[PDB]
Amino acid sequence: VRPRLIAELARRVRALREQLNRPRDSQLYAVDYETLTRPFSGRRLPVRAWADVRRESRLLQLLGRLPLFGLGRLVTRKSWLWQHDEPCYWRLTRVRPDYTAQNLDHGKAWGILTFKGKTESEAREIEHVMYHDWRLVPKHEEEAFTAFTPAPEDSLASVPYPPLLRAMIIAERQKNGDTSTEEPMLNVQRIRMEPWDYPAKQEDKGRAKGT
Amino acid sequence: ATLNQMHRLGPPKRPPRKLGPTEGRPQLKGVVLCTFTRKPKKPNSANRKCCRVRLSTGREAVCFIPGEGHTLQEHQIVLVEGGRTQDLPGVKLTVVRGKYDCGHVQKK
Amino acid sequence: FPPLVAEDIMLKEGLGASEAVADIKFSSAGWVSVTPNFKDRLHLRGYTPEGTVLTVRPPLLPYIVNIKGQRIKKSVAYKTKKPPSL
RNA sequence: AUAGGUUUGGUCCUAGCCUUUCUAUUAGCUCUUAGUAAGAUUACACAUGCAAGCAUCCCCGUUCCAGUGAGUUCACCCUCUAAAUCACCACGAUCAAAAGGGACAAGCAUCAAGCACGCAGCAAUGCAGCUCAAAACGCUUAGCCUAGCCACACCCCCACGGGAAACAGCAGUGAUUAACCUUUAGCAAUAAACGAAAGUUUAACUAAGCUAUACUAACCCCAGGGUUGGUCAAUUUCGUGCCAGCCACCGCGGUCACACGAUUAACCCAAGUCAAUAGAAGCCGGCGUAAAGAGUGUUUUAGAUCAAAUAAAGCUAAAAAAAUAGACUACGAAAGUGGCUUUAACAUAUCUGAACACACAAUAGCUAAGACCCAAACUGGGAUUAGAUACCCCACUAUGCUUAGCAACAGUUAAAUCAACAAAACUGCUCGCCAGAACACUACGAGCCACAGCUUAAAACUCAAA
RNA sequence: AGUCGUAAAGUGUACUGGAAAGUGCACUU
Ligand SMILES: [K+]
Ligand SMILES: [K+]
Ligand SMILES: [K+]
Ligand SMILES: [K+]
Ligand SMILES: [Mg+2]
Ligand SMILES: [Mg+2]
Ligand SMILES: [Mg+2]
Ligand SMILES: [Mg+2]
Ligand SMILES: [Mg+2]
Ligand SMILES: [Mg+2]
Ligand SMILES: [Mg+2]
Ligand SMILES: [Mg+2]
Ligand SMILES: [Mg+2]
Ligand SMILES: [Mg+2]
Ligand SMILES: [Mg+2]
Ligand SMILES: [Mg+2]
Ligand SMILES: [Mg+2]
Ligand SMILES: [Mg+2]
Ligand SMILES: [Mg+2]
Ligand SMILES: [Mg+2]
Ligand SMILES: [Mg+2]
Ligand SMILES: [Mg+2]
Ligand SMILES: [Mg+2]
Ligand SMILES: [Mg+2]
Repeated sequence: VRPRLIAELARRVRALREQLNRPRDSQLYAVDYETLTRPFSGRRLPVRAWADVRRESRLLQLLGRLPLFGLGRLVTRKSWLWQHDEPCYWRLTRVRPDYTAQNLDHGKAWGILTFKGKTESEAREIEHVMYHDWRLVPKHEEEAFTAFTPAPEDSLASVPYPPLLRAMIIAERQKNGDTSTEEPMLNVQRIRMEPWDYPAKQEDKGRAKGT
Repeated sequence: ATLNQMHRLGPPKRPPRKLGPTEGRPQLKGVVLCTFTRKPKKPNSANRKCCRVRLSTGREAVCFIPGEGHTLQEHQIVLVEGGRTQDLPGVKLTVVRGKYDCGHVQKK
Repeated sequence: FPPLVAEDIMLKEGLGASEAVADIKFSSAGWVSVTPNFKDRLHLRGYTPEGTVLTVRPPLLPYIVNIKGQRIKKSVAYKTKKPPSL
């Protein structure tokens, strides 16, 4: 097999060009507010976002106006406020702005999440930092905002099996000699229903490629 | 041949079949260059109507025109098929009647 | 490198599509055999570097057009057939 | 193949070609309806319109599906082990890359050598090795092993770069070919993408359009196509007269043509028919005379069971080459060896196996020198009828001389021995050879020659014989 | 084709300039 060297050359030069043309947040996540399009790609934002894009602030649009970029402060989201009655917020621990931005209104942030009044053990990276969704909790309101009394979260611990599976399980028991009359049950306390709007791992998320 | 010899030589290998005047095609389109007549080989006597044609493959060939009476002229387009004219040596092609310029034989 | 200087060339009557009418030779590099169509007189312009000279000769290999294949795609090229050995 | 026709004055054998059967494409002529299946000749060029979105922004997808068959042992099995899915804490299962081992198309030896193709050592370096007539190396051909798989995605194998401006996605078009489907609708079903989801998108797909290409079922009325000498089912009358014309093979036509043209009638199949083309379809048969087996011995990786010679020295008798013995039949591998003495000396405890290894042997034809008694083609001379003798006689060359060169082996006679003719048939085992005439014909050319002569070929092509 | 006329011996090879075939060398019955 005649070795294909041009393929290797093309792969290496393409990789080099990619690593030396990594776009920045200020370019990737800029938006034209009249047409609601990303200038970087030309793609329009979804309709259901349009209103918020014209009304709400990105996270670093708030943090760039704070000392130390607002470490220790509490930030919540409009969608969380509309969706949930219990307090949902991030307690900021680290911020790394995009210094190339004119208003320093793009970048990454880390914090400790409290979702529906339940706080997490460790600090992780915040997703949706580039979304027009964020609100800063005033310091004179934090005590009122964080006040949460954990309600009794007593949910069902077991459910019936589906009819056919239940019948098959009972038949297997009866065939193996067991005469127990206890209903077969499916355990679900270990399956915790995680809300669809709970923050995901921003560390595992991908990034738009430069082009 | 012994079993060892047949194992060595292997299965019989039929030579590739010979392509005929049509080069393995049902019919061929051709342009008439000239019309004439040829005489049969002799247990027989006649003036068989023939025409030289340039085929679509570029090769030139002599073809037999069946039926009584034909109106083929130079530069006319014809479709030629296989089939040897048994009494004419070297004439392996026949003109198809009723296709392109070559029309059907007139009744009676 | 010298510039390419031009030289106008007129070819004789085309002697069919299988016999060359001229070989335009570019000194020692090689040559090009031209077959016009019947009766056709062609006008050509050959460019060769200034120091060297361009020579039109009666064909050395006049039936060299015949060794070829079929046109590939819309390209002017013909498929190349290796010649019989010596 | 359950076979058939065709070589001859006739019989038998051998052998080619063709017929009968089943498919596919195309063409002629002819075609009513319904359901289903399938559907450019071209990796040639393409106008136009569509074929990828989704989603509260991030991401994800557009790397799939769909297409083509250009190139071509990347596909399969085992080992190891990424990415992906689910466990989602991984234990690990599933799926499957890269890598290591194995396997994996056809033709041509007129492709026989490849030319670094190997090993050992931590390395330095050392060894000289590796593949191959059991087919290496090379050229040509082709998508394949089809629940599908492989390869490609305009070209430069690749695609940074360049040529250059891309339907081998759907519909459609140009050119080309014997080959020729709508520039329909819908995301209602399934599949895919995205979404938490209601859902959205999709020329995948689904449902339609066209086409006797096929299958199935019809049809009250409505049938065509071919054939009719034999193979092979089936002709009346005229017309024509070796002309016109016809045939798959053999063949018919010259005044009574079942073979051509028309007409009548019959036969076969039938919404078809059947002209051309291409497939399906075939070596366990033979080698004295038909195509095919001897110059001798040895060896050779394997396979099988069948474990009076010759060379040297001397010597000679009758008239250099050897009468008698020899009515002998020995020696030697063969060719060959038969005067006497002496000296060396006559391989091998199974068989088959060489173009390519070593020894011999014979047969042509030329080349160098050498001898020359005798004979002697050619070449001269003499004698002879009434085209003498072609033929007798003389002389003398090439040459005759001498060097050096260019079916096997073992067992059987039991059986119907037994196409014939030879030479009574047989088995087993191995090697070589054979798949019409055709060891045909032919000089495109090549060499020598140097304008006009000589030497040197296969294949096509044709035929139904030989 | 008639329309036309008539009833010792061999095989090879070489040379042949008195070649309707001859001679030379080797073979066969
Ligand atoms: K998405
Ligand atoms: K292919
Ligand atoms: K390619
Ligand atoms: K759908
Ligand atoms: Mg026969
Ligand atoms: Mg499709
Ligand atoms: Mg893994
Ligand atoms: Mg692999
Ligand atoms: Mg191919
Ligand atoms: Mg490419
Ligand atoms: Mg198309
Ligand atoms: Mg294309
Ligand atoms: Mg078709
Ligand atoms: Mg269709
Ligand atoms: Mg649509
Ligand atoms: Mg359909
Ligand atoms: Mg008739
Ligand atoms: Mg038809
Ligand atoms: Mg023979
Ligand atoms: Mg032996
Ligand atoms: Mg003498
Ligand atoms: Mg042998
Ligand atoms: Mg003489
Ligand atoms: Mg003689």
